[PDB]
Amino acid sequence: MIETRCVVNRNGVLETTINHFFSRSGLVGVVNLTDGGTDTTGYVTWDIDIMGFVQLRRKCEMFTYMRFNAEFTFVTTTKNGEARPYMLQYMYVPPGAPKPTGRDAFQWQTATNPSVFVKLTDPPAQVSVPFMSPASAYQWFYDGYPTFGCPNNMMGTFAVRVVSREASQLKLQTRVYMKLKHVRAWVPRPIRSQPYLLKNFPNYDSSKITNSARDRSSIKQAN
Amino acid sequence: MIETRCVVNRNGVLETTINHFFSRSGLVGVVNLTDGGTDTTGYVTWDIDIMGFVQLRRKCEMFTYMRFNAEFTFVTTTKNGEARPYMLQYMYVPPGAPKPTGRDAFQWQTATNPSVFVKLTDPPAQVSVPFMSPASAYQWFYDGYPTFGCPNNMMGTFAVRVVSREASQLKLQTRVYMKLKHVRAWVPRPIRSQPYLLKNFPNYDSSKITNSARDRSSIKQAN
Amino acid sequence: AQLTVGNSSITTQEAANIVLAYGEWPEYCPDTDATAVDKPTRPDVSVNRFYTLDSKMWQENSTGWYWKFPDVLNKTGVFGQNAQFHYLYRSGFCLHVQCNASKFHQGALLVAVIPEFVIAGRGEAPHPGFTTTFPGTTGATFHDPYVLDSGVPLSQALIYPHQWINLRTNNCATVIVPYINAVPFDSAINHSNFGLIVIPVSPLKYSSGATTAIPITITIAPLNSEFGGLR
Amino acid sequence: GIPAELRPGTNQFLTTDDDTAAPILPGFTPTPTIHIPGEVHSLLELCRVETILEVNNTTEATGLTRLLIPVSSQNKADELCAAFMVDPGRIGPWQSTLVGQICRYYTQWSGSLKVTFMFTGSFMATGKMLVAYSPPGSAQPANRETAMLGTHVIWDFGLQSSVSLVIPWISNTHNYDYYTAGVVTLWYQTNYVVPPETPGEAYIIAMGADLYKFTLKICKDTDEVTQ
Amino acid sequence: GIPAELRPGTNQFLTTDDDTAAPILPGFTPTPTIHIPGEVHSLLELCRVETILEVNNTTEATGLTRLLIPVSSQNKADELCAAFMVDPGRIGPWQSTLVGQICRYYTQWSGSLKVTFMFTGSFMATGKMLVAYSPPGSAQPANRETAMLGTHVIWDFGLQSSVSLVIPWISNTHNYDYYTAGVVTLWYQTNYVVPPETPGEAYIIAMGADLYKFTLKICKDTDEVTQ
Amino acid sequence: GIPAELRPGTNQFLTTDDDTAAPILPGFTPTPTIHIPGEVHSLLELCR
Repeated sequence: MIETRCVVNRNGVLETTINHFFSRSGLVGVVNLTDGGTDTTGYVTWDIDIMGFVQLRRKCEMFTYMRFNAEFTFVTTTKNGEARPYMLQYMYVPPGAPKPTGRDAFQWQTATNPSVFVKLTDPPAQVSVPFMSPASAYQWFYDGYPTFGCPNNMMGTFAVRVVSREASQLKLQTRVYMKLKHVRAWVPRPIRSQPYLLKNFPNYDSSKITNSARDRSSIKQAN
Repeated sequence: MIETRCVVNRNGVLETTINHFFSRSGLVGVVNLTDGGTDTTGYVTWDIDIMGFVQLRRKCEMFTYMRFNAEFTFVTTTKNGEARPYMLQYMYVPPGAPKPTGRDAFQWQTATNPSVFVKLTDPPAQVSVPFMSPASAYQWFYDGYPTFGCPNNMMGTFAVRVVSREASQLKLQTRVYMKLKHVRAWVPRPIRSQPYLLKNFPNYDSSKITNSARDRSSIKQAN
Repeated sequence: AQLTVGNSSITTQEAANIVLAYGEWPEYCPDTDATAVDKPTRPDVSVNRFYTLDSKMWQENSTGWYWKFPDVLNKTGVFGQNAQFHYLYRSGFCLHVQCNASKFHQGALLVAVIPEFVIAGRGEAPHPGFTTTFPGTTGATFHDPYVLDSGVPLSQALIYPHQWINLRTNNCATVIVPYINAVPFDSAINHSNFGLIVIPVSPLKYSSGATTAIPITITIAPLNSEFGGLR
Repeated sequence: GIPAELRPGTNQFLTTDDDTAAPILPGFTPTPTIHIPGEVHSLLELCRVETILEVNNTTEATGLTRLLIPVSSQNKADELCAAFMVDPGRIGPWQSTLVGQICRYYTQWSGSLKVTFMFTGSFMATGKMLVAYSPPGSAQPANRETAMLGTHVIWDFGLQSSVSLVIPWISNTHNYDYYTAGVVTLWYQTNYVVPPETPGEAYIIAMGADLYKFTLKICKDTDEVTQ
Repeated sequence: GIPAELRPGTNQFLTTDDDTAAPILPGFTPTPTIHIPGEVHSLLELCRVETILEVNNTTEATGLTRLLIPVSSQNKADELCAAFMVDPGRIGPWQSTLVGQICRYYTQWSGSLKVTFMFTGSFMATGKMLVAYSPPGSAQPANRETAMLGTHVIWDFGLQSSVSLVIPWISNTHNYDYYTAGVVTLWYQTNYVVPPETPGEAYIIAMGADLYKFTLKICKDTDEVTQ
Repeated sequence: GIPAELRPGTNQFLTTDDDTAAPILPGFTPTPTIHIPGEVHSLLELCR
């Protein structure tokens, strides 16, 4: 970097608020759609999960409880990336609803699953999902037995396909971007100092435990 | 699913209203347009009918009388689905008007049939159709002899063609989406427990009758 | 001072110094839809009183202990009876932790309350059994205190309602914990709301001839309990 | 003109979006409205109408006989007659009601219910029954004594011909089965008593409904319709 | 219609842009909010909670023993015990605090800090320590005399069991290392004094926190998480 | 929605045009200003 001096003044206080700290839309997943006729499925489903990537996972595990609305954006391109006018369908499947079993399956025509049709040459589609939980908040720490299927606090699922009668040979990936909005948070936690072993559970390697601070020669010498 | 708990609070009352229960635009039909010169017709007509699919058919047969405005949306793609700039024409034919007899036939130029011209690379076209009946409501239960042609309560018909001098070899399907608006409903009915044999009539198989509840071992044991 | 609640009386000093968890007192629930139909039970006669566990023996080699609530009280007295059945449950607590030690003993204990405290697997996916989630009245001992067995630094445990017990200054600590949940009522049997933790940060030290083990006594007083329809 | 910037969401069709569509036939005035009786403003109006539970669902009953709860004079006092879950949204004998059918259009419900028993005997027949409700989380009662130790009604159908039992609260959140049920049972307090020359067999009819406290959320489509 | 002109920025997706997205599920009312205690409106609330510095970081300490500052009766008066930088955002023994972890999410910080020393001995042990702060731009003090010629505290842990030292101002602007540090040291004013039959060894615990004057800017992502 | 008509000048970038650009880093407050002596409001100050 550069610009080495002393800052005698207070900084702006607005950047440290919880609602600004969880803002800034970012990439929550990558899924891949090959429409190959019968040798390939021809659609994708993506369950809505915040913890899939550990960067934002670490920032939600700072708190016990959170409440928010989500805003999604789908950036979709084809292999090399050159785009052609193909219609697509992003269907949202509410919690407690059956997901598509196949490309032409009847679930795609269910009206209670809200959909959006947009051509692949158009600007990326945006969608706003409300607060979906039956409790007053989402909690990724629940001491007890939740069981019942996959991540905790099921928000829903998106499914994507191409809209055509005959399968168009086309290879797609849809990047999903999520921006949390109107975020409230309760009961803060300590930040995890250990590597994550697996999703949905806070497992850690017992044999190898990393220490929170790095090491120095002696305790009586700072530098 | 997931999230297993007890809900101690009243839910939102807004989702159970009649007007919200019949909202949510959905697929009312699929028709297919091949412009083949003289070996193929080269246009399509779709009569406006709600009962064509049994999902929404079952929800209109909950009531005796209904009143509403319709909003239609045409999602049209070509075979594999890649789109090219071809103009199309969706003509609406009011109740009591002659329908197109062919692709170039004079009915397409009648002005009292309102039309919309849109290229196949454009976003899908939307149209709002008012309440069309000579009575104060539509009724799909009429005890008596209606006769007179096809479904009851004729709303109209849509016809689609391609706008060109020479037939362009092109194979189209137009998905029609309908959203009911300002819905009023009267005199509620019981919900049908039997399979539908045919459209326009509430026939049921007399030999095989399905029972409204499934079966258990004994009456003295719940689980 | 002597605190007398029901048929139980404990000896303890009178000090206005306590720790309110997060700064709020236990409260009865704001009126809900379900309990407007059936008015919930708010017992205090023999139900809300001091319960005192079997005391724990802190020795030079120890790791430290935790408890899960409501669980620790699920088989006790007339609270565990009401804890059984009654598919709806709500309550706060008053927790007093004591240590009997001579002036010649040295050491310190970190004492904290963790909401939704989840012990994890030390492995694969070894889902921890009902022993770590529901240790019962006795409680459990930590394996790796440094990570709390949650994968989390014990250094940062101080954003939880907490009090130190330093055998130099104070031998006791008291934490008032309200009901903390994302829903007004919950099941006391299948869900533990929070947990209590006593970890020696500075180990116990004494010179030969002193008692080699120091007892830690727990006392639990429920506050503003509510119970639901009877299973 | 006025400078503008197109934005994500341009040129997309969202099916739930509320927006304006161009009128295709302007200057057309529809038929004026008149007053038709029986207008319905909510599905909750249709939940609150008590309809017949089919408690007899069995491979041995065919016609209207599945709507009838048998009560005879051969049975002995203290023993059970009928038992059924309270689950309007599950598969069982709530599937014949309207609550049962409407719940299939929603993912979550909650509120209170009402269950009515109606005795059709001869005028001169007499006896008592025990109408009891075991809340969720417990198996159905084993005998009459443990049914009597909980919410219940003693109904003498010589005096009173019909009895209602309000169920205080029920909920289904939602393939682990999240609804832990709770059961209504029927016991013989007495034996059904009959004078000379009158049948000695009667039937109970069961009905069920939602109280005004009942609500529904998260729309979906029914599992009954296949297509 | 209304004449308009599209403009640079049309049809682009900026990830930080605050704009409206179409509701995909209108007419849906979420679950009403209730009062959950311990709501957090700022990360600055989490900086001000004093948490344990790990001053003993060494290859020779493993467990909780890295959180302990050793003090024994073998050491002689006037000589140093422990020394550590004041740098919540650098690699060292601020990395176990919350200030340490939150600073990793921001490029610039500044404000004042607080460092608390807590003595756990026997009740009857006694002595003095010198808690001193050398500001940035100077090496740590060489002896006690030059530590005493600057900001410091004489802390007798026979009388007082815990002592706090406010650091007046610290800043990190920001791979030349722009932060010139400044150091806290611990000296033996006296020798640790012990009566008969009591251990003669104790431990100091160190804690650190931000005063209300502390602030942060220019968001980023932590170097700890790898993925 | 609201009916509109695109017009000549659509989708063009004029370099002197005064228009709004989207903030790429909102919620960021720059360093507060202080008083620095010798501020210049015109080139005519430098001609004289």
